[PDB]
Formats: sequence, structure tokens, C-alpha cells
Amino acid sequence: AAVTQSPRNKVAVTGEKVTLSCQQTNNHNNMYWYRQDTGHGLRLIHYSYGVGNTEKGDIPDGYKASRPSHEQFSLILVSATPSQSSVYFCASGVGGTLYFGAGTRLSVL
Repeated sequence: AAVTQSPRNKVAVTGEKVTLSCQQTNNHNNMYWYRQDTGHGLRLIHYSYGVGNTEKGDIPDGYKASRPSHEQFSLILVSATPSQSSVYFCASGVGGTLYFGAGTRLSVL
């Protein structure tokens, strides 16, 4: 319970801005946002090596990220689309260590 995602569920209407928040008590330098489609692995969207830094992952298109504090890493869908319906997982870490959140189910209507 050291990594908390909010909200745990989100129902969005196509075109709404959606911000997913990831809060940690690990004091970890790195934070991560992944998308997990049914029957696939975790794909890396954006990550951060510390406050004020965001780096594009492997599937950055149509997401922005924000690391406003050491403890928080936000994922932003500026204009929700049906193709973004998925389960999103954030993680904190350092070196090769990964500590995952419980996931956020997103349904875009």
C-alpha cells in the first residue's frame, strides 16, 4: 500500500480530460505509468527520474505526464478516446526495483 492510485476507476466520455494520480510513500526517485490491455503485458507510457522530469516511454502518444513533487506522478489524457479504455498501473522504483499500484480501470464512452 506504499503506492496509491487515484481514482481506482474512471468512466469518461469521449473528449473529457482525464488525470490519473499516482502517490507513493516509498521515497523512490523514479515513477512510472503503464497501460495493460486485456491479455497483454504492462506497456510503458511515460516515466520520471525525479521531480520536474518526465520522459517518454514506449507508447507515449495521446498521454502527457507530470512529476510535480517527489511523491506524485500524474498521467494526463487531454482528450479521452475509446481506444484509451484500459487498465493503467503506476509504479515507483530505483535501479531495477519496481513497486506497482493496484491499477485504475478506465472506460471511455
